[PDB]
Amino acid sequence: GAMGSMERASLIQKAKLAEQAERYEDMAAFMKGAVEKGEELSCEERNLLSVAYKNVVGGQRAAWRVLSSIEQKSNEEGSEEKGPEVREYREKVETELQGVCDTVLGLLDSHLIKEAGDAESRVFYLKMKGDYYRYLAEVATGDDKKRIIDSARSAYQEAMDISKKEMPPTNPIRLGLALNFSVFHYEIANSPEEAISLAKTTFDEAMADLHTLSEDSYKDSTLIMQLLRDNLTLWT
Amino acid sequence: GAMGSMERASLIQKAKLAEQAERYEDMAAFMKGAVEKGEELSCEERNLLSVAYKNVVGGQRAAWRVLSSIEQKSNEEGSEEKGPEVREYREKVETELQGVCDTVLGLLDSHLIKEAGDAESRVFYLKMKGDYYRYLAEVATGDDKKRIIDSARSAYQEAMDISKKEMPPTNPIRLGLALNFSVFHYEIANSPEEAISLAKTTFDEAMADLHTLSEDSYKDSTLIMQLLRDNLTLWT
Amino acid sequence: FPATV
Amino acid sequence: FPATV
Ligand SMILES: CN(CCN(C)c1cccc2sc(C(=N)N)cc12)C(=O)C(C)(C)Oc1ccc(Cl)cc1
Ligand SMILES: CN(CCN(C)c1cccc2sc(C(=N)N)cc12)C(=O)C(C)(C)Oc1ccc(Cl)cc1
Repeated sequence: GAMGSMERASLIQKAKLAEQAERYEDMAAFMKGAVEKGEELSCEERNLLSVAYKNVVGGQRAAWRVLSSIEQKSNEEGSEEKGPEVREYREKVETELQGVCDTVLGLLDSHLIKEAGDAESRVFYLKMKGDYYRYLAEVATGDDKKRIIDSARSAYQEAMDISKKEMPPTNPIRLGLALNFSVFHYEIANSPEEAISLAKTTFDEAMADLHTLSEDSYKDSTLIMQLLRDNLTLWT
Repeated sequence: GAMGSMERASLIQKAKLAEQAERYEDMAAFMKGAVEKGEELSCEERNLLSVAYKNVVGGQRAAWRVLSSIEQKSNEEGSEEKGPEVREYREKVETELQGVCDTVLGLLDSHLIKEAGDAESRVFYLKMKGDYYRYLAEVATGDDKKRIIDSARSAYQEAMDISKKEMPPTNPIRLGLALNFSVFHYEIANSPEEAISLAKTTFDEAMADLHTLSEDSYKDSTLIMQLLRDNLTLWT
Repeated sequence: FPATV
Repeated sequence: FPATV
């Protein structure tokens, strides 16, 4: 624990500073240290954790896609052999990405999920588990690509089951979970019809519950509903 | 040398890939490895080196400014004491920035500058030396802030002296050097009149030489001339 | 790419 | 901030 000597509260404070400075690797390391203090995370702290690692892995995924595209081109017919360098460097980025994903999955398994009893925390963490297995799936090609995909699906499914039982259809965590599970179906599991069906049902059931919300909750819910609609427009 | 086992050509190739992937820390490390092979750098390779470290230190400077601003506010009258955290984290970023600057200055001193005989390489490296002492100056406050400033000035001055003797007034390295030395005068040395005079003379002498240039060189020179004009507009 | 949060 | 290259 490189952050083991820093107070939990100081780690959270510095995570917020790192965010303002757009230093997301630092933000992630501060939040990792905060999780490893062993106390449950508040709602704000959970979102600091997810924002930090989302930004880190998001940059890695963007770089991996650039490099994978170059690699695919250099492997086409008529291409000039430039040697092992493109593959080596894509592999380097891929390994770093897998390391970040394993770290996040490690925090969820030790011991954020098992200590999360409320729907709002348990669904949030299981959505994260699905998301980070999804990112591992995006780069997987070995004897365990199918097992990685099923690990993502399993986590997403447990989160959906809880969210449908315990949260209203407009809950932003429920909505965001369905958004991402829908993308999982479309992009990972090769189930575009399930992806479209999930996004549409999620949108329609949220629409019918908007009348119950305050202006501030309405804004939060309609924001994610628009992302569901955006994806449906991309897919139909 | 973490890159000591990689071929020079492979390091340059991976620097270019890292650039396409926007992985500038990797790009800098690859170029550091390439410099440490001990061979002089070509014009393209010099610009890979400078692009990489410019992007790295540029992000650090942006973060340091954010944090220094927060720190200044928390030190105002009526502010709530939040503890040592803001200062500690600004110090952390500052130390990392100083480390990058020292690394670049180290490469220039061992042994890029001493082996650079042509004006185009020698001026490029001395401009870099001025730039990275300037970045050290931006964060300096101790018994050596004045010595850091004079080290920047000395490097810039030697570069100007060579550039005026050996390059045309439209040479983009000469123009960029004058742009940055002008900013040094304005922002570091508290000499705004010298900064404005240098930018104006540089612009006017370049204007009068444009007639000698091809369309492609004209584009390169007028691009930097516009930055000189932009700064003059900011400053008058 | 499609939107995720 | 002013422009540098
Ligand atoms: C507006 N909003 C709420 C989330 N945000 C902004 C925070 C809520 C509570 C505390 C913090 S601390 C913090 C910070 N960046 N320092 C951010 C937040 C969203 O993003 C939408 C509406 C898209 O809802 C979802 C749904 C699921 C998921 Cl997984 C992510 C977003
Ligand atoms: C257009 N231009 C030329 C520089 N550039 C683009 C390269 C020239 C030669 C080789 C390479 S390899 C490479 C790469 N990113 N992979 C970039 C280049 C400039 O930036 C202007 C016009 C602003 O001139 C200056 C002047 C001084 C300084 Cl210090 C920096 C820029």
